[PDB]
Amino acid sequence: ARYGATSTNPAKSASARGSYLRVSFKNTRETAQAINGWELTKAQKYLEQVLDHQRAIPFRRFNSSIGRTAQGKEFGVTKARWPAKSVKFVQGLLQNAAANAEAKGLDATKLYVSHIQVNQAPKQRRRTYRAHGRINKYESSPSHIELVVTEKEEAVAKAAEKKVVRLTSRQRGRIAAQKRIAA
Amino acid sequence: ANLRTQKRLAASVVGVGKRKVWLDPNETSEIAQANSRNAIRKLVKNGTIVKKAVTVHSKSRT
Amino acid sequence: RSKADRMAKMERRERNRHAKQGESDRHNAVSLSKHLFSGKRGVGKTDFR
Amino acid sequence: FTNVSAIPSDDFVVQSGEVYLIDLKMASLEHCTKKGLVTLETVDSYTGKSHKAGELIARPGAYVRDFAQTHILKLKTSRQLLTKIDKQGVYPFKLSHLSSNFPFVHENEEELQSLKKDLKSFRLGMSEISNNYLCVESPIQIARWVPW
Amino acid sequence: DVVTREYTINLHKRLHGVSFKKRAPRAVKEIKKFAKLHMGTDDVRLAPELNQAIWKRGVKGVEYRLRLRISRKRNEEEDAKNPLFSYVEPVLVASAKGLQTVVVEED
Amino acid sequence: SEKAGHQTSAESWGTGRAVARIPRVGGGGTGRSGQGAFGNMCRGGRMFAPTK
RNA sequence: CGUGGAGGUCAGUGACGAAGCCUAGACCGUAAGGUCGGGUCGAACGGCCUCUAGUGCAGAUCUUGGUGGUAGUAGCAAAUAUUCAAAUGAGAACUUUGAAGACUGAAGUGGGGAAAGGUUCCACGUCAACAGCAGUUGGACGUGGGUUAGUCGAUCCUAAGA
Repeated sequence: ARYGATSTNPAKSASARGSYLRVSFKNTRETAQAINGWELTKAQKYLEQVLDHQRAIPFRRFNSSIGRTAQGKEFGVTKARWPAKSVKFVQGLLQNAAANAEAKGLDATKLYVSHIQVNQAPKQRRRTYRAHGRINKYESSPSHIELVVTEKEEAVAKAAEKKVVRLTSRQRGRIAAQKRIAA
Repeated sequence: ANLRTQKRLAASVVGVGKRKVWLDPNETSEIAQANSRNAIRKLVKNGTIVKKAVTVHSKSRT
Repeated sequence: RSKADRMAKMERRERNRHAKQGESDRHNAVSLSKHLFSGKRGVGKTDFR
Repeated sequence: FTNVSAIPSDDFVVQSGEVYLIDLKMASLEHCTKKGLVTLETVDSYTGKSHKAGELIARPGAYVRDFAQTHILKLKTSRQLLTKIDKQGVYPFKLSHLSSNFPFVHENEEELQSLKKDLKSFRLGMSEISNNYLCVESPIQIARWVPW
Repeated sequence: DVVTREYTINLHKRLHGVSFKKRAPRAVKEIKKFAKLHMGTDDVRLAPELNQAIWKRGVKGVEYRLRLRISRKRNEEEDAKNPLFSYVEPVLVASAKGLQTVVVEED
Repeated sequence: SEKAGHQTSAESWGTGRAVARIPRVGGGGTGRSGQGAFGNMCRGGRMFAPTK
């Protein structure tokens, strides 16, 4: 439990959480950044396309020393990849998200990802060997993924927070004079 | 599933190396179930495993 | 029986985090190397190639 | 998950063209202070459970083979008796039910002793069958009463 | 639409200037891609006889002009991809030249 | 206790490129091999001016 | 001014939440600091007069523990090497079989052994941990089976030696 930022009522939204999955944390982070702010089915077809290896996941944070692609122009960046393992893991995550959304029976036609969260996990520390018998670390970067999906509703057009006007005596007199003269 | 054990046992009971054992992909349930020397003997009598005798090493030009 | 299986599955978690080969592997690690953190590499008989 | 109808107590319309079996067993009630429950308790054959004034120990003799599992064993006698019981129908049977001299054309004791000398090997092979998974023991129940 | 149209293939078109070590794997990849482009499917399967024919001359000596045929088959049930399916099959000819693509009627 | 902070056989390894001069217990595979002792700046070491 | 403890004192504070912790929230002191409000918290804790000390860290190539950037970079390049089909399987460049190609070329990558290794041999179910990659596989995991000497070696004898 203890989900992250849920800027909405759970009664009109769904949540999914995956923990302790052996995935590249940085690739998971960039994929999550790409995914967020979209719609469920649109993201589904996008990740299917990524698995089909025609579109690419862009690079936002850890985007150094990466070869150029011929298709980064879609999002305006020149760094992109196809992280298959994280791709299929987020495939499963979004799939179970949609499944539990159907189970709770809210309108799936207007479901879009509201919040995403990718965070680090306790490192897996192997033991490798180097020159002259040195012992160093072999650290994996396991991740934790959290998704909060919401159905887009209609915004309320009401404008609250009406200001209260305070005017000096001279200003009130000027306003009264303008009222009596504007005829 | 796994057939290396059956192949090794058949090779040993026949008396030839484990590379000289033939199997039928069409009929595999019986050979999978078989795990005894009597079973291997009866199936090779049935003819499901061939001997695939030694390759030709001619000496005519010599 | 299911409770015991669950207990074993949970208990193996710490060794999995430690990346030990199993419940039996306990190969420790030395903090520093005598042959890698001492000596003066002057002319003549070198410390090592 | 059991592939049974689980007492479909609603539909029992009797229709022709078939056969039926009616088997009723009733348990007497001795002097009991109040009503309780009557059930069946299995019987082992190891004598290592406990000691009671009315504890029964016996080895069941009825056995059946589940044809679903196919496997081979490691004894000539076991193979022979497995094939013989395969020839025999799929129903509970006793070891003595297998005998080349079973019909007993004439009553005497040489036939009996030959039957026993065959039954020794048959019992050994049956023990091998039980040691592997190629048979099921026939449970023996005792009606015992426990207050609610 | 189950069809059978025996095509012709030359290896020299797509195996020129490639590493001697991977001549046969390159031939296999080019053959499957050629079938893909000339059919328009997603699933392509090769024939053991064709594998024997391509490897038979040698690992680094595959013959140039090989005759093959492509068969469309409807995929079995519970196939989430499509009914489309291509299967290749070799056939030997007396002379490599003098032949062109010919559709063979089902019989 | 007087014997406290004394059941060690640490020796200094001398001036080093990236190792301090605090004596450290020798050997290998002990876990503490290469850790300082006998001093108030080391784990489990003796206390400055023991309360006699 | 601050901290661990002791003696008294405030018929001291405390499950209507004490200590601890976070806080671009509010006050006081020139300051070390103190008080309060707010959030989590679940069991003890302060002011006043003295006494007592293992009592106040930014460092010492300080010790222990934890984690960063360099970075998804270097790299995963000796031994000439793999291909297709089928089956299992949620999932197959690597598991099994079949169909091909290969190499070791008998001072072998074979067949035995000696030191050493000590259950790794093998069977069955199973793959979170490992086989830097995946593993449906294993020299991995869990449960069991298996070595039969009047003739093989020790035990018998002796050398340089003790």
